[PDB]
Amino acid sequence: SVLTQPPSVSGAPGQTVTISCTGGSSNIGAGYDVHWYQQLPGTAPKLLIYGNINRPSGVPDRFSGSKSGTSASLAITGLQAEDEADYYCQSYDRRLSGSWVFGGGTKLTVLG
Amino acid sequence: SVLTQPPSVSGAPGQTVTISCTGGSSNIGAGYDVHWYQQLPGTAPKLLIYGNINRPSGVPDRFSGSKSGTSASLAITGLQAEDEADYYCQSYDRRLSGSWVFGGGTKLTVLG
Amino acid sequence: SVLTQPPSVSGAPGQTVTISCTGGSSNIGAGYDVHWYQQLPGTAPKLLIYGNINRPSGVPDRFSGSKSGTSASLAITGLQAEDEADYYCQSYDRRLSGSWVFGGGTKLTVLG
Amino acid sequence: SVLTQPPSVSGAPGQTVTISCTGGSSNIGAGYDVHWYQQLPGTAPKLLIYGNINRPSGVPDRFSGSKSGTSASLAITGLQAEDEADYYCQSYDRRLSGSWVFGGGTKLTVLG
Amino acid sequence: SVLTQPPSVSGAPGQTVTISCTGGSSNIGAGYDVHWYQQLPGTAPKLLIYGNINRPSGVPDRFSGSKSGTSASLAITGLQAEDEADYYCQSYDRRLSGSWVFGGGTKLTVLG
Amino acid sequence: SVLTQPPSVSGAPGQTVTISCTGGSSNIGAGYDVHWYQQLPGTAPKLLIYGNINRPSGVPDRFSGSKSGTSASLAITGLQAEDEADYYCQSYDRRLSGSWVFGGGTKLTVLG
Amino acid sequence: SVLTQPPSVSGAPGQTVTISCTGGSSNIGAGYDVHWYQQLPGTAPKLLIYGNINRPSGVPDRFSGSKSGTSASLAITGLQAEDEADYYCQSYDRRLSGSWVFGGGTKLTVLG
Amino acid sequence: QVQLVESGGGVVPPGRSLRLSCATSGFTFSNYGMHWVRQAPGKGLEWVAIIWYDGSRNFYAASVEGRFTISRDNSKNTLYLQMNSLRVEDTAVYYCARAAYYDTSGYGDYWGQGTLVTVSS
Amino acid sequence: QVQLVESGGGVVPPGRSLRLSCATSGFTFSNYGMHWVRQAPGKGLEWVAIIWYDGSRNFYAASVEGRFTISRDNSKNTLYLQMNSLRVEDTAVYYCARAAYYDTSGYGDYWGQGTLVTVSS
Amino acid sequence: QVQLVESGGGVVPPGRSLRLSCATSGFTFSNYGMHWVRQAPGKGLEWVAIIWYDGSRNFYAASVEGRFTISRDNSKNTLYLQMNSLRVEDTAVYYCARAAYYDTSGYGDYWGQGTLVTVSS
Amino acid sequence: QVQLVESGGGVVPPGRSLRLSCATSGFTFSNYGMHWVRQAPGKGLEWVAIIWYDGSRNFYAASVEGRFTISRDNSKNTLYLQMNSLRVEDTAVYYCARAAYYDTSGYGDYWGQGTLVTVSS
Amino acid sequence: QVQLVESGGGVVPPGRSLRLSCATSGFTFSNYGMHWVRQAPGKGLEWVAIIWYDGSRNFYAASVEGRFTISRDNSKNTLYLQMNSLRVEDTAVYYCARAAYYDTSGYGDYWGQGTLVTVSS
Amino acid sequence: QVQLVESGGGVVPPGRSLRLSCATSGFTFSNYGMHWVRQAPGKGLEWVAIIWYDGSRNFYAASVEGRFTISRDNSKNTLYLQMNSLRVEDTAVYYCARAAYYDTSGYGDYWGQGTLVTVSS
Amino acid sequence: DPNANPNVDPNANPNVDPNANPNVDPNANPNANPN
Repeated sequence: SVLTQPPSVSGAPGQTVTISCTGGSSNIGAGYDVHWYQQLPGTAPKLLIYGNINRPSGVPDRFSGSKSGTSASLAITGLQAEDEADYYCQSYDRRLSGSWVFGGGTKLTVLG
Repeated sequence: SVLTQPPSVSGAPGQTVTISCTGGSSNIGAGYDVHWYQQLPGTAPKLLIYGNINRPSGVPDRFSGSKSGTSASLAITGLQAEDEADYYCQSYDRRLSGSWVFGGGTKLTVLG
Repeated sequence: SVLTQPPSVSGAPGQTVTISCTGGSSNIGAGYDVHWYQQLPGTAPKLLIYGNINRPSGVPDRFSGSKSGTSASLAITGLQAEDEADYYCQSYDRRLSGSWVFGGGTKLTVLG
Repeated sequence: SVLTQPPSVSGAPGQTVTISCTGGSSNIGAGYDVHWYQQLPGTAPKLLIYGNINRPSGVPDRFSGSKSGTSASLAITGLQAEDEADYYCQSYDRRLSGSWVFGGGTKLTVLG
Repeated sequence: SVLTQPPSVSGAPGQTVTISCTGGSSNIGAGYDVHWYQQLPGTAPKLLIYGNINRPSGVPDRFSGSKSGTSASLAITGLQAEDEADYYCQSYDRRLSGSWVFGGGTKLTVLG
Repeated sequence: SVLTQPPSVSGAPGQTVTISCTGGSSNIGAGYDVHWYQQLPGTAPKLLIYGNINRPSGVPDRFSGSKSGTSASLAITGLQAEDEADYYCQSYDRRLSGSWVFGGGTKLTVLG
Repeated sequence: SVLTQPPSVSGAPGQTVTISCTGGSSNIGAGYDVHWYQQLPGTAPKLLIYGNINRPSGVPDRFSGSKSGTSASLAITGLQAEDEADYYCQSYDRRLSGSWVFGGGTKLTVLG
Repeated sequence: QVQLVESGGGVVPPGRSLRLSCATSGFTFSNYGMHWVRQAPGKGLEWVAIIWYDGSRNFYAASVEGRFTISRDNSKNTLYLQMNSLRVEDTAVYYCARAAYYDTSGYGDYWGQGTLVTVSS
Repeated sequence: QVQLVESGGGVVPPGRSLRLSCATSGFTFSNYGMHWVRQAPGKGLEWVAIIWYDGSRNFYAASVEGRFTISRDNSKNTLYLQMNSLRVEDTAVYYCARAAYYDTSGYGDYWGQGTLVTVSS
Repeated sequence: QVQLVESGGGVVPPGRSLRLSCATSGFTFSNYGMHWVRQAPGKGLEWVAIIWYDGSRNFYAASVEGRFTISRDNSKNTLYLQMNSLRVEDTAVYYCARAAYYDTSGYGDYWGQGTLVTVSS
Repeated sequence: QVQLVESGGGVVPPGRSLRLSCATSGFTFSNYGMHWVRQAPGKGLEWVAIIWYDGSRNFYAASVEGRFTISRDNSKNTLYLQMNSLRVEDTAVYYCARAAYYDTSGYGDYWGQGTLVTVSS
Repeated sequence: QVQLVESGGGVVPPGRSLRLSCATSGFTFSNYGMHWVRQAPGKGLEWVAIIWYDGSRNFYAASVEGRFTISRDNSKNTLYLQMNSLRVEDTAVYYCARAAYYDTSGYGDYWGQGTLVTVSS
Repeated sequence: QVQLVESGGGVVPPGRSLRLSCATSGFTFSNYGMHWVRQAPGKGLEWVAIIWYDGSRNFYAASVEGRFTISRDNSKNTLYLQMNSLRVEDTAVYYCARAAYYDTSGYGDYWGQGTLVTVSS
Repeated sequence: DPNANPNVDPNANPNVDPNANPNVDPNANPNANPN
């Protein structure tokens, strides 16, 4: 896992939490894009954000993303019960011979 | 509509108006050609300008076009009563899987 | 006439003259070959140079040609009286739907 | 002769010699196969190597061949008295209207 | 007009006159060069002196100049009939966002 | 010839002579490298010293070079009969549009 | 050998040793990467450290490296009897036309 | 002269299929690729699909992929569009255009007359 | 010796048809493609049409497509050019040429004598 | 709608081979490249392999290069992953994804359902 | 010889756009930057804009920033100056000059003929 | 597992040629560039040549340029080094290495066994 | 070994053009840029022009810019120099040299034999 | 910087750079080209 993420984050419903994905000068500091994924506990991963700001049709307005320098962040506003899932960041690493490199994965827990 | 156009442009007969079609780093700023179409109120579109400077045989000398950077423009000199139509710009966007991308379309109203 | 040529070139017998054929980045600048034809006043054209350097059996060693960048040149050394003819450059233009594109044609007059 | 061969190559018995065949981008550099023939002074040619690596049944293991880039080579190890013969390299030229194009022909003389 | 020049200078033919160029601590006294241009009544300005001592091939040996501190001057010897022109001194100002800054311009009058 | 060299220096066989190459604040005083070329009377120039100290394989250890400030020097020890040639110092000038600038050239005559 | 290494080092078992690799302002001082190799007496070289700090899977934690200024050092702790080998440092030199430049190689002997 | 005439429109309930056509004349049909473009009432133009001259390569827009099918019959000079699982948002005027390529991007020199497809219940 | 002989010219009123032919001898006609090139009086050369060696492919200039038609008959070593709806701008001298291809472009390696087609009223 | 469905999973002893497949529907299979991604139980995701739209280029991860083989067959709209000499570390859930490219990095817009491969003895 | 020719001037009412150009010949256009300067009738010179050889860096005077746009096309050896919303204060004779740098400041070695632009009502 | 096996060494008199080869297995050969490195008996390592993955770019050391030629055939996973005009100081053990690149410099991750080439008379 | 051979010299009256060529052998031509250096009889050396390895970049001296043209053909290992409108001041011996770069300045490692160009009336 | 040199800069390495990545780029578009 070249990209570094906090193993777990938490928040109460209705407030905002942020998930960070810290990279290096070869993956994120080299100007490559950052994409985010969502995986529900029993299903396959689902695309959430691409191009560091864009979201597909099914994704609501609550999910938003950004990047700056060697770091990226996924901000979720208005926590809900269905946000209990793993969030992965994905980019490209210049030093390897692979198309994608993933982050560690963050478990977002709501304090219901 | 990855290309942005003003919703309307108007002018009295005899002077010159400009229709702008701004783009981004992926379609117009990536070096792809910009073409223009004209659609009279009750007919199909007709090719107006291709290659950002060229015009077909039927198009008169009044219409001319140019592009610079991530923006393109259409210059119409000497407005006539028959220039009332919608004008569309077309290019290719690298971020999609489509041959063409169209602009919003600008309706030209001649202040008779 | 996508390929433009000087309309006339003249020279005294025994010296060297040059006929140029400059095009754009779609026909000669795109890597396509340039071929030369000679048309005597009252007959059909005859092949002079093909492959930018090669000449048929009937063509004497006096004629030669080469291309560089977006221009092609025909070099005639030691003019004779029987060298009075029209010279046409032929190539392929990527922007049209034709096999050949011809130049304007240069008339060579030998100052006898 | 679009294929260039050295007019003569010699060597002492028991040593290794190499006959080269250099073409262009239309015959050897375009990916076409190179075949070799052996002609004794008083008889018709005999096939020596086909497919740039393969040999018929009668041809011994001493002869071998290979190709790379724009050139091909025929390697003979362990020269004997009977190997005094003309060696021809054959390929196909994209720029002509013929099935085969031959080389100049290299005469091999062993210093016996 | 960060560079200050006299409005008009005059002198008898064949004598020596000087055109001064006064600046400040940001343009001339900051370590930047001073260039001079001569503008005829009916044409665009023509380069006169660059590098504070150097002149092009076209400029005759009569023109010369020097700089010191915050002041620069152009020295003209042997005034002629065709020397009547406007002389501008050019430098670069640290306190603006422009490559060149020009003086007011001095008109030279020959009292022939 | 922005690089100034003495037109002629001489010495007896077996002695030590020095060749100076004076430049300006833009070529040698700006930190750019100095190279030396040797031209025998009837052949093309050959590389003598590059990198201000370094010599190729064919160059013997008699020649040596160094630079300091605005001037560069070539030192020859143990003069021989075959050292008679022309020596040029080559550098790069910031104030021009040329990759190389050469010096005036010095001729070595051995008093033998 | 543009990179300077001591010819031999030694150390008692269980002690730590340091192998240096000094370069210049063109290879190591220019910011290029330093890699280390280990060659046992009877086998081919094997990659030890790349990226000045990274090691492959097989390499144990004993080997570590770094760089600073124009020097790069390889540190070995817990020296064993199987560490008798030649250690080479590799970088890239701007002044040459080769992809790799190697050091002289240091022979490490463990005083059993 | 280049002539493109279209047919096959009409009214169709949502959820079922419809087939359009664009008959050609005045040029060599087998030498050119073709496009489909649609325009919702009061809206701008939207690219739909392309087919190569030999029919080897097909490209579709993201909103119509998997449902629409483009094909051609070189022996009848006809271009087809097989529209399946029609929805309400597929109500628009459809045009057939002849493909042209200039330097780095393509355009359509000759267009059809257009046919109206209405999906309603 | 390669010989290309043309016929079928003359004077024709504008709006009706005319058919040219180029009889051939001295080579294997079925192994080669052919071109048509025309030259207006006092003007330069203009490429008109090409046909493949088997007749499978045809290409035309933009100014004559839909009106002209090129065809061949390998059993009689004859090349044809059917010109329909003739205009005044089509008055020129037409040449049949034998196709050749070098590396990345083609040329005409033997030409015919030429025939004059005049359109006037 | 885009549908990616895989199969071929199960339990396999270490040291031998096993083959996976991912059948597709709802899009043109030959216009897109495909990825393989796996997830060890209780861990994160890991990129495995990619294949070009025509199958000319294949790239593998360092840990699986030389053992795994990716291939596609454009006639049946199916993607294969041939696994040879499986290790205990190869137990994971394998997904097939569809390739997309935005500006400078790629992503997977549509994923499969997942299949479980267990290597144990 | 350096040849710098300008065109595109005339009389224009205030509040609208006008476009100027400077054609170049006799030197490699892509290796040098270019300048625009203007001279009001009866006044001195006033620097307007500078563009780098590759077009990456654009600089303007404070009085013309946000309204003037400078561009070049290296494939046509022509420099452009796009003027929008012209004011009466913009009536001046515009010249194009080739950039040159000596030690620490720039100068123009060769200048164009110049063109006059009139903004009045 | 990456396997690099060299062959073609032996003893050869000076002034003539010899051909080395390096057969590969365990990785996609056409995705990687290759290197040649030699070591004189009792001396250090010396870099010789590199070939790109497609063979477009070749680089040689100054001491061997003009005499050595590197080449590859991606269809048999073989790397070649053609040595011409062999000299006495060309006696060394030659290795084929797989190219790698980290940030600003390249290294070799996998090496071959090596063959001895002796030039003597 | 590096050999540079020049040809194309002779005597030419002023006002017209003459072409020069420098054939190369003994190294990879496409990997290096080249130079032209001239020496008038009895004078020193003067730098004329430089060309990049791929031909993208071209430079000329002030006294020859706009009249000379430098070009290369990487498939024939030959360098060209097209000098138009020759003057008397152009009489010199012209050298072709291989480019090299050490730290901050360039030098020529290998030089050609040279050719003499005479311009007189 | 308004006062930088606004010209192409000679005295730069005119030879090929051998310090480049010789491997294929896995970060390339793997889909068919509609344009």
